[PDB]
Amino acid sequence: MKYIQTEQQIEVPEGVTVSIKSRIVKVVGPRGTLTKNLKHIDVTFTKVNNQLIKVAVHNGGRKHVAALRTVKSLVDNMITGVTKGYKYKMRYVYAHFPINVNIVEKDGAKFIEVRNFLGDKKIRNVPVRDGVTIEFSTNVKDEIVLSGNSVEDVSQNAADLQQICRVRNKDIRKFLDGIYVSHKGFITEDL
RNA sequence: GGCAUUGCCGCGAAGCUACCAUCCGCUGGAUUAUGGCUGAACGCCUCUAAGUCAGAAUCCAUGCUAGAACGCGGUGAUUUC
Ligand SMILES: [Mg+2]
Ligand SMILES: [Mg+2]
Ligand SMILES: [Mg+2]
Ligand SMILES: [Mg+2]
Ligand SMILES: [Mg+2]
Ligand SMILES: [Mg+2]
Repeated sequence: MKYIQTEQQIEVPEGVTVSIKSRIVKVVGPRGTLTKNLKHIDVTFTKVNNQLIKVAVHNGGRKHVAALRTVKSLVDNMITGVTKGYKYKMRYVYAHFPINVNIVEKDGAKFIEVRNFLGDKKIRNVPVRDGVTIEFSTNVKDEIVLSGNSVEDVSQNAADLQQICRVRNKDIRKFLDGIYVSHKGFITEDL
């Protein structure tokens, strides 16, 4: 249909500064600085009042306007990650063999090490992406917590941990063992 | 010692040679299917549309062979008459 103009609003809270040169977005907040290259989308950013950015697509087709809202969501996630942070809680699930998850170092590289998954003698190692913090939750049995500014990095680190523990050659409806994301929220409570 | 078209027999070094002998046969990246992340379209959802993770005896490299006889480089010496 080639809609004349489509636009989305990105709300900027008080303690956040958004610097957008051509299509490289830098978001600065209390928790840190995030950066995203969006030169692949052909959108136009415009600051309105220092609390509102508008992102627009002119003469855009269906896919172009579909990507506009994706741009808005990505910038919103950047802002949410520098203000509230992102935290993913994963639970270990096993029928018989306890899963042994720890943090080890290889040349100072901070791997999540998984042993005894379904009795395996193989040691699985999932690197920790920079910016992601791993904390093992006390008062909850078999819970690993991944926290960070970038939802992309924390969710991909959690997904790597989940994927490393896929069951092979078994009915997965029965052999349900693995490390599964049980919660995805923010670092700051009740916000 | 000759001849017997290598006269025949045993052993027989060298050379050649046998899964009949011994040794040796490399590790990186990009991918497929697929499973995912974020994420709209479609206020939800969604691996997909933008972006993106992993991933096959695959592919391209590393490695190995040849070296273009009209591809190239470096370097030595270049004729007293
Ligand atoms: Mg079976
Ligand atoms: Mg005679
Ligand atoms: Mg004779
Ligand atoms: Mg999701
Ligand atoms: Mg795509
Ligand atoms: Mg030649």
